[PDB]
Amino acid sequence: MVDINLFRENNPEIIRESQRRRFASVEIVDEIIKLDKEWRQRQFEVDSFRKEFNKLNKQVAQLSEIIQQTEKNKQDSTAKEAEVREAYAALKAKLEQVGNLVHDSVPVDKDEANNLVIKLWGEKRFSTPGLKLKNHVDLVELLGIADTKRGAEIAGARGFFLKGDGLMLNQALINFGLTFLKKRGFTGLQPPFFMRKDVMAKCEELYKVTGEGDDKYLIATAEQPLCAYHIDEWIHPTELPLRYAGYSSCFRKEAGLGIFRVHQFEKIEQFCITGPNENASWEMLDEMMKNSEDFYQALKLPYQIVSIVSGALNDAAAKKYDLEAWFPSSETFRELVSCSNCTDYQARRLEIRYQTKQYVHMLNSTLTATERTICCILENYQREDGVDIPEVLQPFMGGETFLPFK
Amino acid sequence: MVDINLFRENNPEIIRESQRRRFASVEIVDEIIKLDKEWRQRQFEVDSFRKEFNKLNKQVAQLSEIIQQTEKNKQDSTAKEAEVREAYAALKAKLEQVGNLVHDSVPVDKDEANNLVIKLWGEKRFSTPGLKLKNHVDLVELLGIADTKRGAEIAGARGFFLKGDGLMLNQALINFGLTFLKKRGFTGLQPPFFMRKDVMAKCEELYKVTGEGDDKYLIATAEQPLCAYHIDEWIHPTELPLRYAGYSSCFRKEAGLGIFRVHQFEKIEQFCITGPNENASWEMLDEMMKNSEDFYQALKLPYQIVSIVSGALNDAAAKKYDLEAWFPSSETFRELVSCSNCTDYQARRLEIRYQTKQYVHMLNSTLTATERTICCILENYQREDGVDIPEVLQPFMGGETFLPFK
Repeated sequence: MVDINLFRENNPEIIRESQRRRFASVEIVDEIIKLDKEWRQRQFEVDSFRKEFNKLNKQVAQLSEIIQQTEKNKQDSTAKEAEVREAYAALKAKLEQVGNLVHDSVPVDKDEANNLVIKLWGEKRFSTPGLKLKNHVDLVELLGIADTKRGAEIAGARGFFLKGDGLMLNQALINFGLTFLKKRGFTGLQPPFFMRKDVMAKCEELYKVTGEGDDKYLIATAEQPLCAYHIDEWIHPTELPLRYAGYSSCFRKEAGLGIFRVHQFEKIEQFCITGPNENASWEMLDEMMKNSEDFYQALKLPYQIVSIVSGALNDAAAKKYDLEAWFPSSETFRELVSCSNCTDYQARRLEIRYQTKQYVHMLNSTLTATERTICCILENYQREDGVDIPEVLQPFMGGETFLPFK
Repeated sequence: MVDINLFRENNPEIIRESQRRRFASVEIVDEIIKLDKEWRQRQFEVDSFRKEFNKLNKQVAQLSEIIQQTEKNKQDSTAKEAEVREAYAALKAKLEQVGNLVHDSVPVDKDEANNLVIKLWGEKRFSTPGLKLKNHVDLVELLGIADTKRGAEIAGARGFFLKGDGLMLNQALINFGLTFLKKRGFTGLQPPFFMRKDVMAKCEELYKVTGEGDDKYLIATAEQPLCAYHIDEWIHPTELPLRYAGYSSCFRKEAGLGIFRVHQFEKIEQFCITGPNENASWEMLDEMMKNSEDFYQALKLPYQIVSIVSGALNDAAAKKYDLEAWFPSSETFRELVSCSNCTDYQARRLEIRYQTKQYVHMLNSTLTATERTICCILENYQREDGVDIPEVLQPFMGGETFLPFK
């Protein structure tokens, strides 16, 4: 949630302007201003009873009916705390729905057709006139590195096995990503692949897991457990910035026969926590964006950075970039990376603390969804008779250079 | 299931002797002999109606009431097929419960106290008189390579993160195991980490996953999906033997604060399919057992091979060995590997085929449950000030030799 102080004392015109930019409710800001003021007034009058009480208890100099005022007082107050219960619950219901303050540099439009292209990199391959550069779907079958039929019979729709060199490629990319980030100051973390309902609730298009205790949800992304990692804690300025390289399998109900659009996949994730103060998070977002650029440059996959339009931003994100990579057979760019500064949105929900009441800023950024990355590698590196192996990944398959059809 | 022909024509004394050895029902063999004979007699009399029918249809030389015999006949027969339905269903209910034929060499006892130690390897460390060699539980905390507290708050009981060098160690072992088996003739396969209810049913102390379609179960082991991989198929003699190196995350409800006894862990699995004929599966079990011995020898972890007592064998397994490794702080051996020849038990259930009605033999054998292996490594390689890295694994962390407390 955003800071409720942003609605007190154009203090709230900044929340409104942000709501306009999201193409979302602007009247809710007024709903929140009433509900904050009533929550505030009920808290004040509970303070007033604790003040009338002590100023009644220290009225005993009389040396009868004041003790009756004290009887009533303590019954009048004990009711108003459950009105503070009811006011705050109403406030949080609405406050929750407000998106994070959209940063000034974000292109203000409603549809991702108008995402601002900010950077191109790499020379692209195009299908010559005779016959198509093959698509990742045909490449996978030709190379024999997934079993999509069998995985579908075993796991239902969109299920697959990795087989032979698909599994070495997948591990190749994971290990290259993990050492890549380790070099650049990151500490690895593999989370549990499921979370307690009540913890996922603060970080139902996730799979549900029953049960040893609590019903649990399968994580859609390592972002979710690393988010919760550090819940309720303080973090000392001296600890920050924190850089974690998240690694997990991921599970998505919405996978809208190949290996790009699937229910289960592996992901390496950058996740960083900074202090809130001197554009540290904004500096960190550029650092995370450079780390991702370098990795696809290292893989020699062409791409474009787009900045995401304000009406397409999720609630947590003040600002977001995608790196969409070139896919030769369709001659289209496709998302391989998203990179968001969520500032204190999640940190205020999770009580991740930093005279002044401060919170940490949190960011996240895909390095690689490995199955997708592989689809992109396959298309880009294909030949008449098979697919070359990206040179950075050759050591991590010590040291094959080529996977052959058929 | 076992071959039903084993109960027809001491043909069934071999099933009985096997039932005795399992310390399991010997009267069920007689239950199955009645139920097989009645299933057989109902199938025969449906053949008899199809034989009385055609010998009635080819009685038309008359040139009235024979066509009435044909009316009745075809109503008498169509009832007896649903008696073949009811006889076979009764037969399968009981047949299912019979364990696989226990091989003659299996030690016939009821309790694993009496598992036959068949081989020792490696020189063992023992705690000297002053103070304990530390246990994997303390080592993990001291080295900072798991977060068991936090994982527990996020994922419930026994949840953990891998952190820093725990994650490199885990990936180190996975990649060493995968290249290890690749060298020895194996093709990798990473399965989906969940299976359709109805497919798991032929391969409820598994977690349940709801839902995109079918309710699914999380796999306890890569053995389960690789089992189903090849369901209903034929396999040509020329394809065999097949050697798959299974890799998956594993999920167990029964995890009876450290990383040994957990709900989620990674496993590398050998899984082999042979033809049934010339002691190929038995030769394969020794090959799989050598592959596992060499891997712990390569890791220089001391161990013992036990052969598992007949009353402790699971239903599928005709014979089973464990490699239990030395754990220095408790001065006890603990299971890191199980290695079973299941012959045609699962193959007959799954219709995995090979004049004569034959089935393939299937085997499986842990190479490494990586979290356990790590616990064993930590205890064995510990020093005053940290833990050494097994030399085989040093390249796969290119090339640190030591992880320090604290």
